[PDB]
Amino acid sequence: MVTAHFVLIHTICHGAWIWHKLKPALERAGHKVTALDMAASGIDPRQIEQINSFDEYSEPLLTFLEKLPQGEKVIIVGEACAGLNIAIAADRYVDKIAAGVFHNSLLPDTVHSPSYTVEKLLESFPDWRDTEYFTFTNITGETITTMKLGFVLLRENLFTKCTDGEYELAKMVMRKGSLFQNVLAQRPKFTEKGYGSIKKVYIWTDQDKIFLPDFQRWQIANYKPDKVYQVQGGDHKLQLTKTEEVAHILQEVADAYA
Amino acid sequence: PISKMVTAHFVLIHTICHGAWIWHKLKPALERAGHKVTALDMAASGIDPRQIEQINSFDEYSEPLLTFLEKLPQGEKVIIVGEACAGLNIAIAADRYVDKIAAGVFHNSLLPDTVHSPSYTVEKLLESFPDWRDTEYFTFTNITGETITTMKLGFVLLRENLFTKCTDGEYELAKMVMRKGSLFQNVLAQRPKFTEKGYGSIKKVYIWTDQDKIFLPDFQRWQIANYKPDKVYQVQGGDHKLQLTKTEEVAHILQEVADAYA
Amino acid sequence: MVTAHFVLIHTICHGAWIWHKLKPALERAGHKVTALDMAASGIDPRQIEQINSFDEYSEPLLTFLEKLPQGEKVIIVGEACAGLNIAIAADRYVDKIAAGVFHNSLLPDTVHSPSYTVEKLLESFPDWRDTEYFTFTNITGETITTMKLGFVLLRENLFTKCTDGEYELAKMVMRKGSLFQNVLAQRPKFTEKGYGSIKKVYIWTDQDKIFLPDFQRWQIANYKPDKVYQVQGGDHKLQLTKTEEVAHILQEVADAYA
Amino acid sequence: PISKMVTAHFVLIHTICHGAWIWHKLKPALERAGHKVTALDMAASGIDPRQIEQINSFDEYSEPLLTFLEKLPQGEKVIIVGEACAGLNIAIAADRYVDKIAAGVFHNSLLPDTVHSPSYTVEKLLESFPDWRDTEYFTFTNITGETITTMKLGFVLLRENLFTKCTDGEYELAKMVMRKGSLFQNVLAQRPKFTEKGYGSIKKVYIWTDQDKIFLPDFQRWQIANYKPDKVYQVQGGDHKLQLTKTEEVAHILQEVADAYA
Repeated sequence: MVTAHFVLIHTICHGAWIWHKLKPALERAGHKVTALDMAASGIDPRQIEQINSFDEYSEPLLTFLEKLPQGEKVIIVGEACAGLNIAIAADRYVDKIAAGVFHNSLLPDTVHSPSYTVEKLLESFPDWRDTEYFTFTNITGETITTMKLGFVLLRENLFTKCTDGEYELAKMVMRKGSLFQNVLAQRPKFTEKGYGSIKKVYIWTDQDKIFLPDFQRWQIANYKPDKVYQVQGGDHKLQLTKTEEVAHILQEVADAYA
Repeated sequence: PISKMVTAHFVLIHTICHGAWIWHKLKPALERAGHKVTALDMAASGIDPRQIEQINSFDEYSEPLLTFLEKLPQGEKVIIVGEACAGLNIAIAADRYVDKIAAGVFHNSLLPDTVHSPSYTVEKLLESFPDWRDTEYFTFTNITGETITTMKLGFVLLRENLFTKCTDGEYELAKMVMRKGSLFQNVLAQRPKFTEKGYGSIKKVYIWTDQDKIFLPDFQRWQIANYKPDKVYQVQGGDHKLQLTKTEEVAHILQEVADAYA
Repeated sequence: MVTAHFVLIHTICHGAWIWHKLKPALERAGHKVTALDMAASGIDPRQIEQINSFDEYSEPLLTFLEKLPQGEKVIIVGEACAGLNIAIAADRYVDKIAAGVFHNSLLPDTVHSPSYTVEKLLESFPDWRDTEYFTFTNITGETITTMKLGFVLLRENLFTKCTDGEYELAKMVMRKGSLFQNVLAQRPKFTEKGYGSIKKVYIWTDQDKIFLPDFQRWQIANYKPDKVYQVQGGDHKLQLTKTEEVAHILQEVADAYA
Repeated sequence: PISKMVTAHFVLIHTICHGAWIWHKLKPALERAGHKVTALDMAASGIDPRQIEQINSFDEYSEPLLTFLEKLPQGEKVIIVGEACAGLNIAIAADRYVDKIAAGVFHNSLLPDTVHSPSYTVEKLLESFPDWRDTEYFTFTNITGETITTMKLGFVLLRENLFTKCTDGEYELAKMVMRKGSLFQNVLAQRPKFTEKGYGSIKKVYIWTDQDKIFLPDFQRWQIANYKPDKVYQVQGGDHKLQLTKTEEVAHILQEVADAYA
C-alpha cells in the first residue's frame, strides 16, 4: 500500500469544499491530502474580475508546487475543468508530479490549442440551462465571460445523484467562474516535455449528465491516458456519490506511481 | 380538541467565522416539512466578498440580515434561528424590525438581554470559556480608531469543542470554508442597550445541549437564568453543532416553534 | 528649526511621483519624508475596479500609520482629493498625527456628509473637459464611476504653469481614479474626536485652475483651518511650481506642531 | 551644396525596471524639433498593469512595441531609440517588422548581434559589471518551467551607477516609479539568434558616454568592436541616463539620425 500526497483541485465556480468527503476517506488510508481553492473560488478573497487568464487562476496550485520540498512528488487530482490546471502545473513543475488524475475532467493534449477540449465540451453540452453569463475586460483588453451556474443545472446535471445536504451545500458556497476560453485559445500549447510526459489516469462515469459519455469517450480516444477507470453509476460528482470507489482507485494510482 | 400545524419562513443565521453553509443539513430538513428557509452569509462570512477588516461593528456585520428584513413583504413575518454568537444578530435585527419577527430561536447561542450592555453575554462566555486553544488572534483599527480583535479558529478547537461529534466530512467541510471573525466586543461595550420595545418584546425560544463543549452547561444555564426564554428545549447528546448532529430533532423543535408563534 | 516626519499623499489618478521635487527639498532641511501610492495609484499593482470605497483606497496610508512606531507623530500633507485620506486617517490614528496639511485640497468637515466638499467641488468645476468616465459595480453592488483624466485638462487646469518635462511625466504615469462619491455620501461623518481634533493648515494659490478661488474660499469659510497660507502665482501643482515656498511653509508647520 | 533636415517618428524604449517615464525630458525636446514621439511602457514596466511573474520571455516583455509596430500605417517607418537592455527589444522588433524601422539607436545600450546567442551581450555585461550592489533578486517559474530571475534595483545602485549625475528630483522620481524587471537571460540563451535579414539589416547608431557607471567603457567599447555600428556618437560627460543629463545633446544627435535615415 503506498501512501502518497494528493493535491485535489476543484473545477471553476467550486472550491476545496467539494473534496470534503474524499479528503478524510484518503486520509483513512494514510495519505497526505492538500485541497486548494483556486483564485476567486471557494473562500479565496479575490474576485473573478481581477483574474486575467486560466494560468493566473491556477496560482494557488503553482505557489503550492513552487513551495513543495525538494524531492517530494504529488498526485494532482482534478475534476471537470481542473484538467487545465493539471496541464498548466505539469508544464511548470513536471518533476514534482508523480501523476495527474482526471476525474470527469477535461483531458487537454499537446497537439491542439489549450482551448480545444473546452470547444469540444461546449459542442457536446451547449446549453447550460439557467446559468447566467457576465463579461468584464481583463487588464490587457480581452473580454472575459464569467458564469454563475444555475441551480437547476446544479441539481440535475452536476449533483444529479447527490444528497440534498450536498446539493444545498453547493448552492451555499458556489462562486462565479470563467473558462477564459479566448485566452486559452491564444495560449501556447502544452509542452511534450512537461504536461506531455506526466502519467495520466482518467476516472469517469457514464452517468455524468454534463461531461457526457460521448465527450468523455472522444477525449479518451483523442489522447489515450495510461489508465482509464470507469465507475458504475454515481454522477458528475463522483467524489461525493462514489467516494470510496474514488478513494480506492487513487490507492491504485499511489501504488502505481507513488 | 383543536390541533394546529403551521408552515413558517425561517431565517438561519450562522455564528462569526462560519457561513450559511453550516445550515446545509437543517435547510433541506425544514423544507421537507414545507417551510420556506433563507440561510444568509453575514458580512465577511461564508462566501461573502467583504473582508473582516472592512467591517467596523457587529451591527455592520449584521447588514445581510437587516437588508433581508427590510425587503420582506408587508405582513410577512419570519422566525430567526441563530447559532452561538448569532443571538446578537437576532437582538440587532429585533430593534430595527420587531414587527417582522414571529420569534427568535437561540441555538446554543448567546442570549443578550436589555438590562446590561450588549457585550455582557460575550464577557460571560469568555469568563466561562477563556481558552480558545489553538485559535490565532489578529487586530485591525476600525473607522473610528477602535482596535478590533479577529480570530482564525484553530483546528483542534474546531474538532474537539465546536464539531465534537460531527462526521469527518462535516469537520473537513468546516476547515475548507471557515473565515476570520470578530466578536467586536469593545464596540458592543460602547453600544446602546437592546430595547424593550424591540428586542425585549420578541418571543424567544432557547435550544441547547449540555454536551456542548464550547458554550458550556454552566454558561448556558446562567443565560437562561439571566434572561428567561419563553421556552427552553434541551436536546440530549449531540454537540455544539446540533444542526449537524441532531438535524431532525432540531427541525421538529422548530416545527413546534412555528406552531406556537408563526 | 524642528525636523519632522512628513507623509505626502497624492490625489486620485496620481501617485507618489507628484512629490518628486518636494521630497528632496524637505530632506535638504533634515526632515524624514514618506511618499505613498494609494491603492491603484502610481505603480501600485491593484487596479481601480478592485477598490470598493475611499477608505479601501486609503489602505497604504492606514497600514503605514498602523505600523508607525509608538510615540512617533507625522504631518500628513494631502493635495486635492487627498484631504479625504487625511480625514479617514485622522479618525483612525488621531494620536499619530501632529497636523494635517491641505495643499489645494478638499477640506472635509464633521458637520456634513463625507461627500459634501466633493459636491461643492463639482458644483464649482462641473466640466472636466476631455476626461473620460467609466463605471464598474463594487463588491456590494454599488456603481462606481472612474475617470481617466484628459490631457487638455491635465495641461490647462492641473499642470497649468508646470514645465513641459513635468506635464509629460504626468501623461506617462497617470492612472484611472475615482471619487467613490456615492459611497462617501453613505459614509458616517468624520468624528470630532479624531479628524475634528487634528491641527489643520490650508495651503493654496488663487491661480489654481481646477480648485478655483471661490471654492477654496468657500472651504476656508466652511471649516476654518488653524492656519491658511496663500502662495502667489504657481498653479494647482504648487509642489512642482512653488516647491521651495511649499517646503518653507511646511518648515513653519513642523516648527508649530513638531 | 544641398542640405537636408528631416522630421521623424521616434519610438523610445526604456530598459527593464524602468518605464516610458525616463523619456519625460527627451520627448518634449524632440517634439520641440517637430518630430512625432511615442514612449511605450513594456510589459510589467512603468504603469503597465501586468506583473513581471506573468511574463515568460524577453519577447513577451516586448509585446507593447510589437503591437505598436503592427499598427503602424502602411509606409510609416520609425526610429526606435532603446536605452540599456532595450537593444534586445530593438533586435526582437527588427526581426518581426524590419520594413517599419528606419534605424535603431542604441543609447548606452546592449548591442545584440546575429552571430552569437541573443544572451551573449547580457553575459558580457554581467562579466563587466557583476555586482549590482544593493539590488535584490527573486525568482519565479515561467510557463514552461524555466526559473526566471527578477531584480528590484537597489537605491545606492540607482543613485551612484544609473543616475550618477542626475538631479535629486530625477533620482527621487526614479525611486517613486521603478518596477521589478528581468533579463530573462536563460530564456534568451535558448532563443534563436537574431536574423540577418531582419535585425542584421537595420541601420544602427550607437550613442554612449564613457562616464556611464554601469554600462562601463570597456563593455561599451567591446560591443562597438564586436558588432560595428553604422555610426557612433560619444557624448562627453553626463551619466548612464543621458536622456536626463544630456537631453538637448541627445535630441540634436537624434536630429542627425533622422536626417540620415528617416
